[PDB]
Parts: sequence; structure tokens; C-alpha cells
Amino acid sequence: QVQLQQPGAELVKPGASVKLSCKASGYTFTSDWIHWVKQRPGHGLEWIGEIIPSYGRANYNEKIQKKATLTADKSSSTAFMQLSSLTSEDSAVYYCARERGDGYFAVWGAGTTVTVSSAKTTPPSVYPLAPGSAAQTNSMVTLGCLVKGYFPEPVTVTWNSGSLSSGVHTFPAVLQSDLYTLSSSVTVPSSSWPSETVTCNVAHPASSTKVDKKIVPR
Amino acid sequence: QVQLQQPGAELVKPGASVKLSCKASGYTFTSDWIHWVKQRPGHGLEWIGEIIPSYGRANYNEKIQKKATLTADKSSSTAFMQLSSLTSEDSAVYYCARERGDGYFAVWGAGTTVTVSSAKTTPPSVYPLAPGSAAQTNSMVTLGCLVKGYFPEPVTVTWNSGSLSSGVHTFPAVLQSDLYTLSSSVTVPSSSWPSETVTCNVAHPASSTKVDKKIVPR
Amino acid sequence: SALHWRAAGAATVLLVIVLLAGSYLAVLAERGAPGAQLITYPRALWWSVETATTVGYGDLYPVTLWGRCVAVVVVVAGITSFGLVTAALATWFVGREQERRGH
Amino acid sequence: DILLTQSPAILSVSPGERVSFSCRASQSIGTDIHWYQQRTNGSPRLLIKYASESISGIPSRFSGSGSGTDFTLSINSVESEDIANYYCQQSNRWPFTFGSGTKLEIKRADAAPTVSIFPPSSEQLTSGGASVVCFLNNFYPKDINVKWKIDGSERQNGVLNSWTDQDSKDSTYSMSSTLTLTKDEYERHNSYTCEATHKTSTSPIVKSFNRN
Ligand SMILES: [K+]
Ligand SMILES: [K+]
Ligand SMILES: [K+]
Repeated sequence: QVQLQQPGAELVKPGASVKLSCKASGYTFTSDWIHWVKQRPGHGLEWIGEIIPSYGRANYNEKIQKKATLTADKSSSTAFMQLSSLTSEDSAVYYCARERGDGYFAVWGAGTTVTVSSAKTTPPSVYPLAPGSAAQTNSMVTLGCLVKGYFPEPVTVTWNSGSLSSGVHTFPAVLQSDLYTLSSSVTVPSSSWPSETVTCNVAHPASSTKVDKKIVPR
Repeated sequence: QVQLQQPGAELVKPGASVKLSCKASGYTFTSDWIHWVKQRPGHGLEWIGEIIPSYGRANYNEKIQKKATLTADKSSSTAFMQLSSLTSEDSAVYYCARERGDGYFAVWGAGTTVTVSSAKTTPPSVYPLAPGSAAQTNSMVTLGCLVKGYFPEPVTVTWNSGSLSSGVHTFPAVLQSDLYTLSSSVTVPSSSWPSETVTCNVAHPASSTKVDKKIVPR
Repeated sequence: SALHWRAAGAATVLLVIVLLAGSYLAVLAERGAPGAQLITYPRALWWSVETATTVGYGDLYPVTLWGRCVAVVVVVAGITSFGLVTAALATWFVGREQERRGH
Repeated sequence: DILLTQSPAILSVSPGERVSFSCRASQSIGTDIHWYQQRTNGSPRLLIKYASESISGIPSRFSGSGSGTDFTLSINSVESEDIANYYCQQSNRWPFTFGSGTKLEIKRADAAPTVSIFPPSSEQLTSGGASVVCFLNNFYPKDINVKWKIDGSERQNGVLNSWTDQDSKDSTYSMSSTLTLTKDEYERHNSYTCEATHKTSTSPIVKSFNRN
């Protein structure tokens, strides 16, 4: 099961300061090191620093401005990273990984999308997307849902609580006046709908909101 | 307080030979090494050689023509450098630094400006510089003083014995027929003058002369 | 107490002195020799410890005659001192084994 | 000998930006590199020892990184006081050596010069000479011209100039034009003037004065 758990998102105002977490589980040795990696949109992986829980000793990537501070709660097996005085440059996905002291990261967390912005958290509006009565149908049918006007990223769109995976496309959001919008599509055999219900689940971490929206013919 | 003290200047005739000094103070260990660095106008730092006082052993930068010889008076904690048969190439600022035997120069002397020239030492003529009666005044006023006809460099210009630092510019001297000339400027709130006296101190090491010149309105 | 324990102690104190003097003299012998690395005290001390224990890391070593001479004195003092402890431990064991034989 | 290459030789950064100085050694030297700062006419000051160890008394915005052959000295949000030359130095192998150095240069906002013309000194004339001094203070860019006109006519003989390096207080520059002529020459003319032509104003700035 998930060995490393990180909150999906954190919103931070310029100059502010957030504390990300990383709860671990599974085999725990005294030799384990917890690392933190930063990935700005588009760019690659950047090592930030490390910490060894069974001692609290931490090291940082000194080639970059030091904005982090690592600590660890041995009791709850949780690693913490204190980022302070952030700017647009500090917005990115922060992964945490576990290293058995032998050089490689065997397992990584899902990562926390940190967004530094003055904006306000805005849950998304999920609108169904079913074909019009004039559109014909082939051996397959294409349905979708419009996750619109949310902030900040990200949003996890699933179909039938994960049951449907084949035939799904979720497009990259787009920013238009401090509010993101994206759309996800799903395709099933034309015969299977709407007899076999089709629903889109939309979780939005920054506002702790997960909502459903069944897709019924117009 | 000043750990290394060097005379501001020394004038040397071609072929002649001067002995620069470096009086040290502060913590003195047996492991201390005294270094000498040469800096020609415009160019960068050039290591000359080193000496360890508690033994008198000295080493020299063998990549350059050897014109130096180092000795040290353990009694007075003074390092000496004997430069011999100088030419125009040997004119430059010679710094001395202290190294605790661990690779870096923690502290440097103010450096001695050695000028190799046949010329004659000439103290400077300090002339005041106050606005004309026709020139208006803004929220600030600009005063100055003309240090002229001196040799050899350098000259240290201060304002109010160092009391005034903000608003001061001292320009680089210029050579016109074996005699240097420069000018220093100072700016204070127009209201503060001449109620609050403004004076320019001008020390000229090569001739052991330091002179004042108050700046009063014309 | 016994000679062997005093000698061990003496050897240790002496080794530590050779280590320090050795660090200082190595720097003095090496500075001035192009390419030399045994030129700052902190590492020279690491070098003397390395040498006296013959650990053989090979990260530092003298390149001058005098530096090599300092190296010989140091390693020899180290080998001798550790051999002295070994000899002292043997005297201890031999003495206790005689006791265990009620003679 | 160990070669220490510092390139580029000059760095142009904007106030507040993050700047990075580079130092490349000709061979591997661990972290045995040290950084010095030298301001205009001051002596070198240790900023960073052994590649990354902060020295007491140095602004926290200064730091160093690297090991082997590539070293970096970084300054978070540069500022006028940082304007200077920066040298690296190595203590890995004998003899110690210095890099050629890199000058930090701040690109600030444009500013028009502050001209000021000065008539010769009363005590100067006595000696048998006259010097009219003109100051072009705190302008930027550094490019600027000064024109001397004696009694309406453009003068050029006997005029020496001098330019300061970029100021470590406001990132600006300053220049000093000095027209020098005997008391006679001086006494045989009425008005002296200085005209500073600068990017900040299509029309030259002018300052004059009449001998009487
Ligand atoms: K061995
Ligand atoms: K070896
Ligand atoms: K052995």
C-alpha cells in the first residue's frame, strides 16, 4: 500500500510560508533517509535536501537559494518540509521519496502541488457533457464533463470511481483570469450507455472537495 | 583593530631598491604565514611569495622573475619584503596578508603603492571649491576640493575627518607632466551649509603630509 | 605500575607529539614544492594520523625529501607504538596465564 | 600551477536579482577554493572559505557552492554595496593561485547628471594659475559628453576628464571635467560654461559663471 502520503495541494501567498508533510508506512529502518524533490511545470527533477529521521540530521542542495527546512516526527513516521517566503519561482510539485541509505529512491510520494498566488481558493463547477439529439452514433459513444472555474491546481478526474480507465482523456487546464478550467472525456461502447451508468468523479484538494456528476442523455 | 599595517606609499628610482614593511597585531600563532600579493593598476591579484615568521622560511612564486626577498622580525611582529632593481613593470600596490596555515587570507593590509619613477616627491595643493554667487540651490548643495599637482600616488581624501561619507565622490587622478591631479566632491543638504562646517582632509603618504581645507561660501 | 603499561602510555603520548610535530614539519618541508598537497596544517595532521596508522588511503603524501623523511619518522613511530601496545598486551596475558596456573 | 578561470569577466545584473560568479580550476581541488571581494580602491576581503563556509560579518545573501573543478559564488538580490571585483583563490596545491576576477555591475534606472561648475580658487590664482572644475554626478548610463565654452566659443585645449567606476552606493556613475589655464588666460575672458549631453535629455544640461 501507499508508502508515502502527501497532501495534494497547498496555496501560499507571496512572502508566506507553508509546511508540507510526508507520512510514511511500510518497513521502517533507522538507516532510512527521506528526500524532497522539486519539479516546476515543464522542467525536470531538482533535489532539495534530505533528512535522516533516526537522528534528525538534514542536508540541503546548496547550489540553490535555501528556502527549505526539514524536520521529522519519529512517533508518527512523518517528514516535514518548511518552505518560507515563497514567490512565483517556488510554485511547483514537491515530491518526497524514501531512500534506504543505498543511493536510490525506491518509492516516491504522489507529490504536493504548491501554488504561490494571492488569489482565492475556488472549488470547481462540474457540468455534464452528453451528445446532442442530432448527433448519430457509431460502435462507440463519447461523453465528458467540464470541470470549470477552479483554483488553484490540481484536480483529479476519475470515471466510475476508477472503474473506467480505457478511453479516458483529461486535458491540461488553462488559466483565464485567476481561474482554471479543463475538460475530461470518456468513451464506451455506444450500446453500454446509458443502461450502464457513467459518472465522473472530480476531487479538488485545495478546497477539500470531491464531487460526482452522472452523465445522462439530454 | 587593524591587524596588518603597511606604509601607504614608497617612491623608487629605476634600478633602485625599497624594503616594504608589514606590522602585525592581534592573535599570533607559530603556524602563521605572511603572504605578499602584487596588484598592478587595472590587473588582478598576483601571489608573490610567503614566509613563516616562527622559522624564517620563505617561498616564492617561481613563475615570475624573482625581484623579492622576505624576512621577518619575530620581536616586533613585522614582515619585510625587499624588492630590488625595479622598473616601470614593478610599480603597483603590494598587499600583505595573514594566513593561519589553513589556505586562505583572513586579513589583508591596506597595501603600499610602490611607484618606480625618476620624478620628485611633490605634496599636493588643496584648493576649495564652493559654488558661484549666481548658481541657485536645490534641496542639496554640492561642494568639493581640488587636490592638484602631487606625486606620486596615492592621496586619501576624507570629509570632516571621516564624519561625512554619504554623498562623496573622489575622482581618479590624471597624469600631466610628472604630476597628478584629482578632485573630490561632497553633497549635503543645502540648508546644513555653511552653518555646519564642511572640511576636506587630504593625506599624501609619499610626503608624509596631511592637510585640511574648510569649504566656505565665496 | 608495571613497565609495559608505562611504556604503552609513554608511547602514546610520544606518538601524539610526533603526530603534531610531524604535521608542522610536513607543511614546512612541502610548501615551496610545485604540485604539493601536504600544505595546510589541518590536513597534514590527518596525513600524520593516516601515516602513523598505515591506513593507506592515499589521498595525501609528501613529494619532497624532507617531507619523505618526516613520513619515515611518523610511520615508524606509529608502527613501533602500536607494536609496543601489542607487546604490552602479551605481557599482560602471559602474566595472567601464569597466575591461572597457580604458579 | 593550478589555473583558475573566471568567466565571464563582467556580470550585468539588475537590482534585486540573483547573481552567480563562476570559477573553474584546471584540475580537481576538492572544495579548497576561497572567495574575496574587492571594492574600488579597497583591499580584498574574504567572503567565503573552502567553497561554501560563511565568514562572520558577511551578509547572509552571499554563498558558495561546488567541488572538484566547478565553483560558484552566489548573491541573492544584489545591491549597490555589492558592486566590485570578485576573485577566487585555491589552496589545494602549491603555490596558491588567484582567478583573474569578475566585476559585478548593476543595471539600475536611468538618471540625469547633476552638474555643478566651479570658478578657480582665490588662493589658486595667487600661485599663478586658474582651474575651472565641473562635476557630472550620479548619472546613468555611464555614457556622457562634456563641452566647454569660453565666452560663447567652444573650448577644448586644457581640459582633462576623469570617470569614477560604478558607485557602490546608488549604482550610478560620475565624471569630472577640468579646464585649466593660467591666471592671464583666465583673466582675459568673461563667461565659462559646461554642457553635459546625456541620454536622459535631448537638450544638454548647462551651468556657467562670469569671472567678475
Ligand atoms: K597497511
Ligand atoms: K593506498
Ligand atoms: K602490524
